[PDB]
Amino acid sequence: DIILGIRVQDSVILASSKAVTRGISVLKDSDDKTRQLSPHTLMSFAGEAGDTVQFAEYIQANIQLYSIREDYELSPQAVSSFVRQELAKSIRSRRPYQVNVLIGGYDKKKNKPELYQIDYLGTKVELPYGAHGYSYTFFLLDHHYRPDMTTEEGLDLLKLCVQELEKRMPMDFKGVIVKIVDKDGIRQVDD
Amino acid sequence: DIILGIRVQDSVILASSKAVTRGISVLKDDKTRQLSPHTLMSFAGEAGDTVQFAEYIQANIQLYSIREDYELSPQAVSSFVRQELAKSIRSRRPYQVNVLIGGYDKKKNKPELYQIDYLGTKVELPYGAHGYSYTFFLLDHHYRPDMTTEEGLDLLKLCVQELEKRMPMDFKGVIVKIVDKDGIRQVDDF
Amino acid sequence: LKKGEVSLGTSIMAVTFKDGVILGADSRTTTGAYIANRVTDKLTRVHDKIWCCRSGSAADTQAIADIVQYHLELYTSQYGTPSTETAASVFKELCYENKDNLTAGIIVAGYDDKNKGEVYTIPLGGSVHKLPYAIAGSGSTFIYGYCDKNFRENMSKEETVDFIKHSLSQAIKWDGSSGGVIRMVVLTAAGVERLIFYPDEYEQL
Amino acid sequence: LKKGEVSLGTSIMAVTFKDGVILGADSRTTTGAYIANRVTDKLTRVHDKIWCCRSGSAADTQAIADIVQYHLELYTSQYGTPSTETAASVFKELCYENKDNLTAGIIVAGYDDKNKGEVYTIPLGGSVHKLPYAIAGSGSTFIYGYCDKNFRENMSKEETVDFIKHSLSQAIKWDGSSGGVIRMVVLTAAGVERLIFYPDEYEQL
Amino acid sequence: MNIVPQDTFKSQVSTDQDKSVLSSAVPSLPDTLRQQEGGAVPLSTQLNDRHPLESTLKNWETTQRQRQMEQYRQIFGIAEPMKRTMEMEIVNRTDFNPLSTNGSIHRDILLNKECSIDWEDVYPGSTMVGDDVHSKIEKQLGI
Amino acid sequence: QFNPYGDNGGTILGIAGEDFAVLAGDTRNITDYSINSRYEPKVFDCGDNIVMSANGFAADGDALVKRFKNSVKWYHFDHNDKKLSINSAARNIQHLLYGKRFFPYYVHTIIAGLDEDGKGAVYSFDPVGSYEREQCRAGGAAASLIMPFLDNQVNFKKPLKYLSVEEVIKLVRDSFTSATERHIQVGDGLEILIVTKDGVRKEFYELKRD
Amino acid sequence: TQQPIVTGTSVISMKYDNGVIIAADNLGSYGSLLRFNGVERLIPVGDNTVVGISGDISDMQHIERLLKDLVTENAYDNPLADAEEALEPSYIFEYLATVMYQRRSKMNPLWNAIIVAGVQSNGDQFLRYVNLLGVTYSSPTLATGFGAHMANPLLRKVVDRESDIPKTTVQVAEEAIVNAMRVLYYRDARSSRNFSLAIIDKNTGLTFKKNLQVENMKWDFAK
Amino acid sequence: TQQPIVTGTSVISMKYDNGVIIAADNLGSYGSLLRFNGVERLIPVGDNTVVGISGDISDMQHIERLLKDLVTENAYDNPLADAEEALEPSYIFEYLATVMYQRRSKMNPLWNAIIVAGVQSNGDQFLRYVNLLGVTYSSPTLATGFGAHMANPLLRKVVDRESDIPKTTVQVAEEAIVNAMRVLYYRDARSSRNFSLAIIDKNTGLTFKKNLQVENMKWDFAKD
Amino acid sequence: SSINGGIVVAMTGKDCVAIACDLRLGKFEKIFHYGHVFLGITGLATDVTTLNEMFRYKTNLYKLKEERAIEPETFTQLVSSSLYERRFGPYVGPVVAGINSKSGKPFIAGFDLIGCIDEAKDFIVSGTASDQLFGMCESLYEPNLEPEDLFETISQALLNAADRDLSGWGAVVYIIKKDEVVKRYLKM
Amino acid sequence: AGLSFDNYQRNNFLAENSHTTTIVGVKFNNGVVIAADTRSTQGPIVADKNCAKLHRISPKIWCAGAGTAADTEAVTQLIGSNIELHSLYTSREPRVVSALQMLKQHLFKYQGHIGAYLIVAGVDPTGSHLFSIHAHGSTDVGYYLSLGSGSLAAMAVLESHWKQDLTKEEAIKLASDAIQAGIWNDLGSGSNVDVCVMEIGKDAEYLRNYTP
Repeated sequence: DIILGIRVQDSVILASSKAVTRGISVLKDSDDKTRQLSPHTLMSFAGEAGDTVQFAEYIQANIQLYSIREDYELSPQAVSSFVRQELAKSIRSRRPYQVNVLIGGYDKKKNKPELYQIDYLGTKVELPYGAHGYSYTFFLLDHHYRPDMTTEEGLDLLKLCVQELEKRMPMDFKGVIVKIVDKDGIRQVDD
Repeated sequence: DIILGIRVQDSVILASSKAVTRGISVLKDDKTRQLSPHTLMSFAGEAGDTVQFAEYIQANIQLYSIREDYELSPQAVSSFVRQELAKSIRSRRPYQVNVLIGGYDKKKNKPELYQIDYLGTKVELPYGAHGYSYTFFLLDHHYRPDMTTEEGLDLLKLCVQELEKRMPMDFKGVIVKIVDKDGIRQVDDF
Repeated sequence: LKKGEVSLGTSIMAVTFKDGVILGADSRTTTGAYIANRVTDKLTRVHDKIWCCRSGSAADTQAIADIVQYHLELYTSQYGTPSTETAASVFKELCYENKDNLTAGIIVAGYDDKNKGEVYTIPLGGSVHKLPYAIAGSGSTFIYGYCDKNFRENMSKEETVDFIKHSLSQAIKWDGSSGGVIRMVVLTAAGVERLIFYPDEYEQL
Repeated sequence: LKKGEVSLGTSIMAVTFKDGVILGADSRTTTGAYIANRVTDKLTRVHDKIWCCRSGSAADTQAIADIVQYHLELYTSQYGTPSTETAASVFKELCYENKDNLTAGIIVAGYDDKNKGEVYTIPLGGSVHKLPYAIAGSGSTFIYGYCDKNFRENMSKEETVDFIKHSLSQAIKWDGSSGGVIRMVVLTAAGVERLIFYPDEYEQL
Repeated sequence: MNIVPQDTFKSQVSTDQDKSVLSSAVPSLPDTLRQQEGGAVPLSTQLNDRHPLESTLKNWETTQRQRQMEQYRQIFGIAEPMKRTMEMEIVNRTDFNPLSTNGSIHRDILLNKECSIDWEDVYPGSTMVGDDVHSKIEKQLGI
Repeated sequence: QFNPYGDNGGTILGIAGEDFAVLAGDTRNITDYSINSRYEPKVFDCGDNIVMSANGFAADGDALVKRFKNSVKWYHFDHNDKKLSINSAARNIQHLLYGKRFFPYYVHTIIAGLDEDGKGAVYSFDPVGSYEREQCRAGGAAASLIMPFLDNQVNFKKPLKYLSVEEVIKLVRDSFTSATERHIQVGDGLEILIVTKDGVRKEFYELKRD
Repeated sequence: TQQPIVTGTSVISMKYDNGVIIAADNLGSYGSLLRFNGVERLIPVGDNTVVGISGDISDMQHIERLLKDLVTENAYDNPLADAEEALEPSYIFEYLATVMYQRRSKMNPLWNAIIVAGVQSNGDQFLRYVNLLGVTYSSPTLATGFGAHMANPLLRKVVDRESDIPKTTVQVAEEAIVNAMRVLYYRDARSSRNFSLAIIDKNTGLTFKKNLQVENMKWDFAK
Repeated sequence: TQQPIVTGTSVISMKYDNGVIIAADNLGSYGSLLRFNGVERLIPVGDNTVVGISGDISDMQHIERLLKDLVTENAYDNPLADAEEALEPSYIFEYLATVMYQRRSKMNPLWNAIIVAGVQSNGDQFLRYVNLLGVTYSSPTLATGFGAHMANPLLRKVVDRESDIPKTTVQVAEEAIVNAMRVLYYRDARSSRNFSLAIIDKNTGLTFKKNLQVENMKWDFAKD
Repeated sequence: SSINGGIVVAMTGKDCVAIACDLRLGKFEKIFHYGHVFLGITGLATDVTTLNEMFRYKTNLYKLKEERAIEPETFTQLVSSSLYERRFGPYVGPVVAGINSKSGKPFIAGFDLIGCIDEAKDFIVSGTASDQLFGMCESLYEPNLEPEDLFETISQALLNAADRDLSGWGAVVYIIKKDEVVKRYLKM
Repeated sequence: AGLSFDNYQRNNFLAENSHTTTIVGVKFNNGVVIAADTRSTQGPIVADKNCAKLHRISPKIWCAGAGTAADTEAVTQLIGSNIELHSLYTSREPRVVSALQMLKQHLFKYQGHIGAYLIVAGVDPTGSHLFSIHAHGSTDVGYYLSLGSGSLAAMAVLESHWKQDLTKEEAIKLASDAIQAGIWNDLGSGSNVDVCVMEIGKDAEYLRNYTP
């Protein structure tokens, strides 16, 4: 369960690895570790099985309800704050569960991309780039990151990071599903 | 840490890892001891005790060969190794150790391979492996008692390719030695 | 017994004599090897002529005693003076129904015009027993045989006073948590009488 | 003590009187709640007029008693009849030098021409105390006050016999590890006398 | 006046604590080849994880004899333990049979074990090095 | 921590014929190395020609049997005294067992009767509820000493279909006698209930403990 | 609760040809200390039932309160409570077993062993045992605690099986019960010399004997 | 030993201008039971030295045996071992401290606290303390156990500094120590009313008082 | 290479014995002979080999000194003593079978890990499970069987045990008479 | 020498890694009787239905044990060898007191690690003796003793019907009845009864399967 998010000048790129289960062989083409919160806000999650998907679907249902009720789209900041509040409320009276969330959006009012990361305790931090899973790659991002990079440069950096992760992984690392959030909405890259 | 042994109809092929100790990176074989001109021993397991045991065994066997002016049979060598290993842990906590002994009995002109675990259970096997958690699938499906040395080398190369498919860059390679009627040789190309 | 509480390690006695009852105790409260309070009045009163002595946990026993005094005030407002049996029953019910949460043991002495003085004991657990005399506490174990060899039915007041004084003096002598002065309450038809005996008097016995 | 090891939950009383010493005990050996032996001879003879009673581990006390008897035989082969002080010293040395591995406690009652009968007590740990009288065991805790109140110096033989009988009867009554018959050994200048008392005798005291 | 053996542990350890198996090349280190203990037995392993009864058994009879000697010294004097020890030493020193480990008859008579059997007697107790007569001669004569 | 469970031993056996069923059990209730009772039945007639037996913790088995009997009584009250089938009873027992999934009964259950067609039927239940229909089932601490005897002296493929009730009774008696000889817990009696279209018949035999 | 504090030891009961006999000693022990003497551990319910309880004394008194409440409620509002509308031993045992199992399932059990003995209206003897786990069983002879290991063989020597019940007179059963109590007093550290006995007979009714002492003690084989 | 079984309560000592005063109660308690009432915990060693031991009774008796052996051996083969060969408190304390430390290093310590008091040959007061771990220290006032928490504050109000020693007389120090013993008897479950006192002076030489009881006890306010 | 554990069954027929042991197929047998005495050891493989070597040593010395082969009862006592020697470091389940050369009576016995002897007049089962196989042997055993009948019974018991839990399961059976010993293999 | 401690650490390592009766003695006016049951069980399974639990130390000194069977047998055999050697050395009939001393000292030497609880009966020229020996080295003297899992029923029977002056036949009957009660009322006891009777001046009489 490894998730990455890179924010470039005009868009946000989110990459997620194929979900696997212990002792179970599955062949499918789907993204079950990512939910589209809104046409311009995407969410990726990684953590314990069961709880994480329930939390993600709960968040998606709440955000869709708000969008229908108000006939308007929430900003990425408001979405991230709501997710943080709900995550803090979830472990209010129970043992905390492992979960890490990357939220990437394109604020139309500010006309700029944004990316946030929330850990299992409910700590929301705005980041230029972020990753979770294997604990290697932060040095590669640091040496090859610029705030004014284009989409193609971000995709090249993501390809380099994916190759580096695959090399260390014992060849069990399958493909990576890549999505781009920008002014035109959310799309998936099949390259 | 994986040690492999294949007994082909007229030879014994022993394969071992190159070198790894703690998190220290070294360039640099320290896992195979030549017990006799026609008998080789490959040891794997805990670092510090296995080397001492192997050196003790090699010293004893060399002393016997010097005294008798004769080469001890691989079966007797295996029995002595098993007895010494059982004696070493008779008054202390056992330590992880696995030994593969490959020899060529000149009196019978037959290759032989033996495996001894940490408690001292000697088993005569056509093929053996330790350190892999499997690899017995290839060693069982594509093994014949009448395989030539080239076929055994090809099977070992397939096993090494399988190993170099789910391991990091730390896997330096495999050191291969062959014991036969002409003695002990080291394989560089394969 | 919850950790860090206060234990009522003491020497409690109650003896029934011809004209009523006498309840006696020591005055030492210790926390480990340190005497926290060397002057303690352990003769708790729950009604005008119904008294009790407590053991176990101080907080639980005090709460139970307060509730019992409340209950007896309600009873007196309704029906009048209760008998010692009713007070013992209330004590037993309170101790038994909460025995999984509270550790408490009570010795109840009482007097009334019908029964003419009675002694009841509720040990840990909640059972009730009616006896001609009762002893309790950590220091009681050293006087058992003595109390079995010097008790007579229908003793006079002075004989009972001397018996209680001697037994409590021995218990104080042989127990580390028993000491100080001896306090005795005499419940008869005449009324309630208080007696205090100092170490220099009972240590010469 | 060790797991599964027999423990000596006895009642031991040694009393010095005008003409010598008397050592008495009960006869019960228990296994927690089941009585393994209803009749036991807990009075161990170390020398002709030097007897003892044991508490703690049974095996350790038996080994110590055997070694002390052997030592006293060796001493007698050289210098004649030993003294109670010598036997107590040997017991104390054996118990103290081995207290890290053996659990043992002894009560020694002796007689000799010089000292005219003496009592020594060696509790757990290996310290020797010379006392006019000594009590030990599980039941001894119930007769501390009684023995303290009813002990006199230079009593007659019958008075000491009655005192020990009453005290041991109370100890048997209040303790679950004390048995039926009472065995007493009287060591005087005339010789060694053995007395036995049955429950139907002392239960009616 | 001990009954159970005491002070059976070692206060200090060293690499040359056994002078009989010292290496000739480096006299400050043990010789593992002549030890014939398997070659993987460091001395440290002999300090931990031992049965709590082995020390009691291996030092039982010695402790009993020492207690007996102490009693003799206390009661009889110094001459009796001195004579007992002298006789035992004379018997032990004059017996040298490299081909057997069984004790002599006179030793058993002195120890009062003429008609006594223990598990030591029933179970008294290949190698390329150090199992010949010459090694025992060197050990006996301090060569 | 209070331990709510226990064990009382005992052995039960259920066999299905072609037109009958047999359920037998040893009538000895024992605690650890002590005999509580030399005659305590563990097989009961639970209504409409259905025999039930829960082996293991005695209190749990008694509670389960009591609950099932009350459920059968209310079933008769609700539906015009309709006869309860063996499969419906099996599902009822499954629900009763699974209703205590997190505080399970410490019993193994066997029931026997006749199916709709009229053949013998035996159902076996694990403590949490899972059940299946079997030709023969042995439960308790003697099954390893009873099943091989039956497999040796009869075939379930002399075929079991051709056996009569007397032969089945004889085989059960012989197997239980052998188990009594070999096993300490088994003995002191054997009660057998036979279910046919005529009803339920009870027989008793004395084993080697009196 | 978690453990008994003041405890009783043993109750022993037997069936004979005309009724049942039960017995139990009068003692409440505080650990190894024999603290309370004069504790009645046999409860006569009705004119034909006797309940013997061994174990925690407080729980025994609670069960006594429950039995008294049951007896009082039986007369509400039956005018024939002394008549054929009395309480059978089977009713009392069923109620007690239900209570014990319900409390066991609630993780707050009553640390007791209960033996219910009596004679039914038709004259059939009733004798059942229940414990803190709710385990119930019947037998011609029953006992609790150390009685279950020592007195039980002595009683079974008399009434070995069901066929021996009609052959056992009341005198034989009473003598066997007295001998078993004597053995228990011999070999039980927590036992007492004083005990109570109850005989329930379909002809003579209920006979309750108190202040019975163990006699014929053999201690002379010492010296 | 692994753990003590029969134990003592406390020993308190202080210095006055002409010597030292030490005191300790007489009681041996078996757990929570006050078993023995004749135990003496003050041992006069030599001519003008007193040793007070608190703790395990068996180890205290062992230490008493050691002190007796030391006294006998010092005078052994020395007919003039009475004026110049008399044992000084410093030597006895050094021996005891060395024994305690060596046994601590053996993992078999003596469960005791030892206070050595006396007057040196040149008239100087000596007062030192050692524990089971072998740690030793000196001070104008010393105490053990509960006396280290209650008796020490009372004694330091009389002798707080080294310059206060010449200002303190024998009567003042004795009264302070008696008051401290009375306070300890007030607020100690394991304490005993009886106690023993020892005054070591450079003029009189020694004064050992036994069978002293706590007097002037105030319990009248308990009437209210 | 796991070879720890196994099953050994010993039975007595009219004037013969039968000792059978499980195999693993996919060279390591658990039955050894020292003349006319057979020993089967189950448990740790290293302990089995050690006991085999030690008993070969002791039997060779016994034959050299006594000038005769050791009897099954004497060998049973020797095995018991050897097992009790390692009281605090005990090794396994040994089974001894044979026929006395003089009396001719069959003899079978079993041992625990510290040499407690259980002499059975009917049969001995040694192994880890020892529950299904024990029941099958109990059901199939009949006293006083002929060597052919005894062989059939023991082979059927082993086959039934094998059926109720493989690809590489085998068995070795010895039918021992006073003058002839027959060794057979079962391949299931 | 002696019992070995080898492979103790190996056994502990394997263990950490998941690699794993009624006897009575009755003393009568001219001798002693010792009786025992004859069932050997390996847990629930009855291994043998007729086993001899009466072992002999000396021709007139017998014993029966419980606990660890191997330890009991080994200790009994060793004490028998020592007793025979002592009798040969002294040319005298062995005494039960000597066997008691040897057993006590041997059991105390191992500090309870040798689990063997014994009832030892015998007759020597000084009289008849009956002792109970615990595994830690403590011995007790009594007139009637019981041992094993069925010892409670046996003790009840013995307490019911014991007198000071008993004949040989009465003692045999009492021992048989105690063993029978243990057999019937205890699951670990069963089968037949073995008896051994020892009088003064007469040979020991050993009756196997006295009551079948």
